This record gives sequence, structure tokens and C-alpha cells, in this order.
Amino acid sequence: DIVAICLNVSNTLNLKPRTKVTGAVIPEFGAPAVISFTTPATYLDTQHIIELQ
Amino acid sequence: GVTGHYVKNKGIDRIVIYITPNAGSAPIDLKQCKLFLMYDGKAVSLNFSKYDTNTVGDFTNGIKDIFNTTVVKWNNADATSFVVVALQDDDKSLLTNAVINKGD
Ligand SMILES: [Ca+2]
Repeated sequence: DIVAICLNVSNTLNLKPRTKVTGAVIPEFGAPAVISFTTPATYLDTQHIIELQ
Repeated sequence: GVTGHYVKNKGIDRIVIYITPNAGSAPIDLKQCKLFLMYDGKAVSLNFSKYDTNTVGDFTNGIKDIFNTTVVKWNNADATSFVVVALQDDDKSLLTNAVINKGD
């Protein structure tokens, strides 16, 4: 299976450029998935969807 | 390329340096770049500064003369900064947050 966890971060975390984001999805049992990315140096208006990790 | 303006009996007063990205380069955030220059007694670093009211002077559609003061607005070129004039940019990247990408 593949499934997408959807999070709206607009007011909660302030993801401007050059910003490190760290985290995990932790299940009831078993090993966590590790989220780890740094947002790009430049965001362009021609490319509103970005691949982060 | 580099080009420059001579005031009579004085010497070169101002210079304009034309810059472009290399093939395949990822986009460069011009407003963080620093320019180091050496000459007969001084080694100076200059930092980006905004054109009048806008991030980059929009001359995508041509300039009568790059050195005429009233057209071009040289005034923010202080002794410690530079300003950027956008000469070709399809995607509006220069014009908006000052990012050079392919073909600019
Ligand atoms: Ca561009």
C-alpha cells in the first residue's frame, strides 16, 4: 500500500527558504519513519509544487 | 562582459558587469552573493541593495543608455553596495525575489 499523510502547516510552522524540518511518524509498534529535509534556497513562481525529500 | 564610463581628465567613474549562469546550474539567489574587487590599494566587498522601490530594475524591454542618470537610477550604488538591472528573463525570476535561472 501507499498513502499520503496530509498536514497543513501554514500558521503552525514558518517554512521560509533555507529552513530545516525534522520529525517522525511513530506507529503503535515498530520503527518510526524519519522526516528530514531542508527547504530549497529559492522558490520560483513558475513551480508551485516542490519535491522536498 | 564589462563596460565603463570615463569622465574627462578624471578616469573611469562607474562600471557595469554582465553576468549569466553556467549550463545546467541550479538557480542562484543573487541577493545573497558578494562581489570582491582588488585594485591599487584597496580590497572591497560589496553587498546587494534594492533598486528604487523594487527588487531589480525592470528593463526587460530595453534602455536608451545604460549610463544616463535619469533613466537608470544609479543613486543606490553606495560605496558598499551594488544594484542589479534585469536585461533578459522570460519566467520573471529576476523580477521577483532576484533569482537567476537558465537563460537569464
Ligand atoms: Ca528567469
